[PDB]
Amino acid sequence: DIVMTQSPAILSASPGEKVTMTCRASSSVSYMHWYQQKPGSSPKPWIYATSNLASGVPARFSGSGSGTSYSLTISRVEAEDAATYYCQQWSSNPRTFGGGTKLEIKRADAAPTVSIFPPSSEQLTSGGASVVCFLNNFYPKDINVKWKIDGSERQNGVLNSWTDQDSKDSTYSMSSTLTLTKDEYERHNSYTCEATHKTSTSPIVKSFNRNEC
Amino acid sequence: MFKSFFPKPGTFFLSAFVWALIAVIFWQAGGGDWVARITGASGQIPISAARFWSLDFLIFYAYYIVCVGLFALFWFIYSPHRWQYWSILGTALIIFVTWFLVEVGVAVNAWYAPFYDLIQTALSSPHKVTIEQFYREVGVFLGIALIAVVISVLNNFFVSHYVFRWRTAMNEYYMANWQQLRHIEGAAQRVQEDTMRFASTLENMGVSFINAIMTLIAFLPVLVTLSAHVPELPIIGHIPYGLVIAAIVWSLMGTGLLAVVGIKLPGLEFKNQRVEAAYRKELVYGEDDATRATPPTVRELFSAVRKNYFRLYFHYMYFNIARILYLQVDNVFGLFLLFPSIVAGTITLGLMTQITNVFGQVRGAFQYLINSWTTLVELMSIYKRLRSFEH
Amino acid sequence: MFKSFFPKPGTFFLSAFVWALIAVIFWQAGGGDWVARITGASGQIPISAARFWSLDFLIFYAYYIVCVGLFALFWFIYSPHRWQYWSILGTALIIFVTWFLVEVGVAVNAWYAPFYDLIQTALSSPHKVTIEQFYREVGVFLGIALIAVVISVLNNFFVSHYVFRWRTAMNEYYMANWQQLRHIEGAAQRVQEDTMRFASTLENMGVSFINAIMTLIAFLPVLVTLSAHVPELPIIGHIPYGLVIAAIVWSLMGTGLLAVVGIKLPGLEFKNQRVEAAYRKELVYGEDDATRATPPTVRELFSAVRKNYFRLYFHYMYFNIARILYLQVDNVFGLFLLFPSIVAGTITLGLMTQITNVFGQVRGAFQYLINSWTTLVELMSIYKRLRSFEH
Amino acid sequence: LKLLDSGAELVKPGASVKLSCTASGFNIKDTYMYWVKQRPDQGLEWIGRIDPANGNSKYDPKFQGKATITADTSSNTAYLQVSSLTSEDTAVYYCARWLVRGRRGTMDYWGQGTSVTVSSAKTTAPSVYPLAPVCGDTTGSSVTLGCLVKGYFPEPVTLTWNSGSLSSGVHTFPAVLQSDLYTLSSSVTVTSSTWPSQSITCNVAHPASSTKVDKKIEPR
Repeated sequence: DIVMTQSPAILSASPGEKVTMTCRASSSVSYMHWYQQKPGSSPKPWIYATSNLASGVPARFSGSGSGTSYSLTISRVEAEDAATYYCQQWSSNPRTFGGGTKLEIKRADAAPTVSIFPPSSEQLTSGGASVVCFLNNFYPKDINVKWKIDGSERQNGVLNSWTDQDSKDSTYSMSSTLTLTKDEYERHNSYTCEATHKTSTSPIVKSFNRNEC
Repeated sequence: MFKSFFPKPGTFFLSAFVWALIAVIFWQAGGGDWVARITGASGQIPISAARFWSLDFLIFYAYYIVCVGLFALFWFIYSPHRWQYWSILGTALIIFVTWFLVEVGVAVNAWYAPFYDLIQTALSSPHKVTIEQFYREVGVFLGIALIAVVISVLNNFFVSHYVFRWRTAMNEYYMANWQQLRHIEGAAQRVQEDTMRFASTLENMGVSFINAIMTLIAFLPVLVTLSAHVPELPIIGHIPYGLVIAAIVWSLMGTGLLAVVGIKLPGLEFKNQRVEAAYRKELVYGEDDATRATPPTVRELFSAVRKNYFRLYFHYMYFNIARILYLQVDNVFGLFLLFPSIVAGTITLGLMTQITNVFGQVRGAFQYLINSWTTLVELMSIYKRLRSFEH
Repeated sequence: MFKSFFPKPGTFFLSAFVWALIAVIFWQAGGGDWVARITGASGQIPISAARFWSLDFLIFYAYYIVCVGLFALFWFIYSPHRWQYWSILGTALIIFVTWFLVEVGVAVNAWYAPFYDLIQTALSSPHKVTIEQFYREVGVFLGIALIAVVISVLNNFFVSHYVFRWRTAMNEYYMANWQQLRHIEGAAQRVQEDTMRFASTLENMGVSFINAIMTLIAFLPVLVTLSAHVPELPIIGHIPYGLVIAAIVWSLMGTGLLAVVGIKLPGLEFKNQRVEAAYRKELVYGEDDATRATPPTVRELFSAVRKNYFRLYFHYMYFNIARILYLQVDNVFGLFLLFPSIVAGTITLGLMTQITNVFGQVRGAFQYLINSWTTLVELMSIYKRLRSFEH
Repeated sequence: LKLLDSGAELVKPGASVKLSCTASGFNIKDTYMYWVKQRPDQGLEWIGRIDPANGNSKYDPKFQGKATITADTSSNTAYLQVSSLTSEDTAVYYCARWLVRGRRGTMDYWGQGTSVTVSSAKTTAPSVYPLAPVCGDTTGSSVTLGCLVKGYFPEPVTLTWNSGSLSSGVHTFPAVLQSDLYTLSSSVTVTSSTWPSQSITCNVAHPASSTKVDKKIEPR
């Protein structure tokens, strides 16, 4: 095996800056190729034999290197280059890939928009209640959600799901779900999702009460 | 070795040998290669036909010219002659050309390795190669073959003229003394045939012997340096120089045994010749007489010739068996020594071919000497004939 | 084709030819293979030396023996003789043995492929084969080579005995009428030499011509059945039968063109021999008489012989250039046609070697024919000598 | 060029499975056809390759004896067989083509992948629910709606809005697992004037158990 190490393992940039990644081998190859895998899609080559840009791709990609030291360079990154990049060697008959370097895009801060949704009638007939709150269009990635039932911090039965970085305006999103039984649901009155983020120090609060509707 | 062409059969040859010895043991062992230190000699050798202009060869060309120049000019001044230019410089040139052609052969044998490595890679992993590389390799091989052809043709031309000049020289010398040599019987056949026979035979044997020694001295170091990848032999086990010993033993055994098992044949040929001659003579006598040719005596003569051919026909089978058996085993013996190394994965296809070709050429360099001996016998018969027939 | 040996010079050869044609076009084209349907002939042929006992061969042995037996018995009864056994059956046996040797060659050529495929597998992946498989392959090769050796040796023995029988038969016939042939000049040297010369020369020519035709008819269908793996040629493009045309044109062009470009030499050799003979005869007259040879005339004759040699020395260069260039390019021409096919992944290492070997043997089969013609002219001279010297 | 793979597959520990990859647009006699495996930890692992013109195949030694690769030169297709499946063989498998003879264009093209879930639990049908805004909060300039699917197995579920008519301002989150049941959601955002002035419905399709459901949102 030819073990291949790629650096840096996590990266960042801003639209307009220049970006480099290094994929260093463990013995002479002369056969290196560069790929890109967006979220939820198959990979795609850019650079074949380390210099030959393949069929039409934006001209801001460029590869270089020889021996056992190779670099990929992106001249002027955009909002459409948030992906994961690999590097394949070719000169044996095991073929070994790389580790991948998730690329990010920086932008101005944004505040999450929060919405709270109670269970529907069919859920009531089903025997179990489920309350869901959504947090839309916040940057950066770090954010936390808290649950409150009648002022009591309730911590079990919580499910969280995040999307990937968007490819048009570089945002994120969270979905939080809390599931309970009818007996526990009808014993309390008020429900609350609270959001804590970097932009503001005041936890954004959304609440409702059962008796009102 | 006469007095007319080649000034003397005495001091001249001895001086030639002594000067050759001094030059050789100044070059090889004494290390004259330090002239390469004075100059900017690289020390490395290409593979293409661009080898024969590199400094490493050009220095040797200069040294050879200087040595031959000193030796020749001493003899030009010391003891003049008439055919001195041919007798000295033609022989020097023939020796040089023989060495050159041996070097061409070495170059091709060295070229056989990258080509077969490339073919193996093309068969195993076809995404690494393109056809332009094959075209380039064929181009360089043609680059070598061209100069091989040119030198060979010119050398044949010069050798033929040199031989004819030797013949005309000693013909002129004999005819200068024709008046006193008339009475010795069979002078016409002597002067008209033995001159060409002697000259051609001697030149051929000398050339072949030199060529065989040069081939051995050029192709043994290659086996020594190439036997490093073959440590283990199929039956012997481990031996420090297994390849060299096995190659020498196989080739020497083959040629020497084929020679020794068939030493008796010429005597049988002579006996057949003599019996046929007797039959011819008796018939000639009995032609114009009515009594010399008679059924009993001619029957006896024919019985003799029949019974004496049958012996040769019976003996020749041993030679046939030995010859054919060796010729068939040699096909696969050269590859039989490389089975454990092929299996263990040490040599690549491209060092199998070098090794096979070197085996073939060293075997072919043990066949010149046996022909040299047969040519020497023919030379000696004519030598005694032409030395008796001089007062 | 004399009256003593070979029962008749007339109807015998014509009857042999007609019956040979009937038998051949009853077996091959007319489909005598239906006989194999009565027996249990499978039709599959092994690669080992066990090939020569399968029913597909044994039926052929039976057919040949039956045909020759019937034909020979007809003549034995129709017109008795003394050397009928030799003249009929020895010739039939020699033809059969030549065919057998060609078949052995075909078997070995078919063996080359598995061996080199195995070597390729061994080299690409060092964990797949051991040494016992290589030992097995060597074993089967030795198995074939043994019978090749034995048949070859015995064939040589029998051919020599048969030729001497021809000589003794017609020498006996001539000496049966010695009294009337006494006076004709050169009877002795005729009876002692021309008989052996004619017998040996004619036998050699016949065997070589037959063997050439047999090699071609045995080896062209292999090229046809193997040309399916080479669809594209490096320069031409696409031809249905590129390999067959390329092999035929290459070998034919080589041999025929070298034969044509060197057509003018033998006349020059005649001139050289004639001028030398004039020199010799003039010296012979000068030996005993003191007024015959004078430096004027001997100078003129030597000038003529020298001037007539230099022409040969100059014409030899065309032939030398052509021969050497063809010999050098041949080493890689056979491999030059297989680059696109190797890259395209159609032929393995083991169908390169068969193709090279078949190229070589088809080239060698176009060589016997010009040997046959060269021997035929020589035979014609002696035939006319033995005809005129008979009343 | 196009490469079509098979569909998603669910297997029981111990069974063996065969995957197919069919190539339309070129001739598989001029390429390689190798197979690559990607576990949920996104690192990529190489399985093996085959040369369809003569049949030579090569494998990573770790995978030798566990997978077999074959090609059908008559009708463009390649197959891979996996034997003795365990619980560590949940991944996605990509075929690919590499140009060796006939070099022009892109030199490497990848398929789409076929998830191979090895499990012992039994299949189930989804539970779809709509979501409506809380009382009286329709005073904003824009309002959001949600469609939530819960309690099914295995993946995947195809969720769309208004049969693909609306594709703007929509978020669809990945599904998570809990006690062998899957859950996922979807959120849409529209202007306050559009709804309830127009009909909005979410379409849920689960081909694994052959279910197709339509749900329309209603105000409280």
